[PDB]
Order: sequence, then C-alpha cells, then structure tokens
Amino acid sequence: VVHEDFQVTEEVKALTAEIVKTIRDIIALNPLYRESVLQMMQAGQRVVDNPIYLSDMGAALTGAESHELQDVLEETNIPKRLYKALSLLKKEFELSKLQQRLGREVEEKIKQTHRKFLLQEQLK
Amino acid sequence: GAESHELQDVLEETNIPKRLYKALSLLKKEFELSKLQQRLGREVEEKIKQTHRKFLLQEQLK
Amino acid sequence: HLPLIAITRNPVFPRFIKIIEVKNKKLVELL
Repeated sequence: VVHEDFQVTEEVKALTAEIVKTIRDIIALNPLYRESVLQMMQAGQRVVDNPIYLSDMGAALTGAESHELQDVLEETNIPKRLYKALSLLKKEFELSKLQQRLGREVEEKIKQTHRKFLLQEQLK
Repeated sequence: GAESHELQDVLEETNIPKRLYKALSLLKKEFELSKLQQRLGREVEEKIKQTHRKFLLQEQLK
Repeated sequence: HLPLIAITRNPVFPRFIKIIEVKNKKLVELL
C-alpha cells in the first residue's frame, strides 16, 4: 500500500480541500448518499489521518466504472491519482450538468406547449 | 483560511498597526495560495478538455 | 474557575458564530 507524501504537508491538503469541496458539490447536484458522512468526516476536524482513503472514498462516491477505478488504483503516485480522481469528478460534473439542463429544457418546452394551448384559446 | 497557528501568532502581536499588517500579509498569502491552486486546477481542467471534443460527442451519442 | 473546554478542532473566530460539538459527555454535565 503505497503511502508516499511530501514532508511539506501544507499546500497539499488544498487539493484534498478542492476534492472534498468538489465532492460536496456532487451531493449538492447529484443526491446519492447521506450528507452525514461529510458532517462527521470533517476535514477541518483533523480526524482524517489517512487522507489517501478519503480520496478513495471520494473516487468511490463518483460513478466511475470499474475500469476507471482500476486505472486509478494502478496509480501509485498520490498526486497523479488525486488528479485522475479530479478528472473523473469533472466528467461526472459535466454529465449531470447536461442531464439537468436537458431535463429543464424539456420541462420548459412542455410548459411552453401548455401556454401555447392557453394562448391559442385566447386567440380564438 | 489561515491556520490556527497563524491566528495565534496574529493575536501575539500587540500594536494595532503590527497585527493589522500581519493580517494583511496573511491575506496576501491566502490570496496567493488560492491563485496557485486555481491555476493548477485550471491547467488540469484544460488538459482534461485537451481531450478531443469528439469525446463529448460520443458522450452525447451514448 | 472552570475546567478548560476541549476545543477538539473547533476554532472560534472573534465576533463569529461557531458551533462546538464534543462526543464527550463530561462536558454535558459541566454545562
């Protein structure tokens, strides 16, 4: 289990911060699991002594297939796997954003159809 | 987002000008850190978008 | 003259509303 890290453990957590913030955004846009795990597992409480496993949970919280997760697990370099997890997160971000945008497009268009019927009666 | 040690060191400074200057310097350092992280994430996101847009086209096709 | 409250990584910025939560019940009796 490779667990290499920089002795300058000051600016590295920012990435994890980003990731958790990113992960937060996930649950904000894509409800998958209870936000309670975020509540108890707070990165600012100094309770995450194995941040590699926090990154693993974040990757698991993504919808990445088994192939992408295997590729990530094959990344021993902590920064590289973290950036790959960021890439998967961004992929799912765009996927869900397009899904919600298209659903909203459909619903507004149906509402416009109903309003067009209303206004066709008003035209009559 | 200055760490607790930064806050304690700021509180250590007594004179209002000195503590205010330390707060300004901490603000500058936090701004630099945010800028650096945003630049790194921007480069990584650009490299992700370095993926041909046909990747997004196949996403749409699926 | 009260026992020190276990911070447990709960920074309280000045003039800032913050939340203190400690699993220990020994603080509940003191409260």
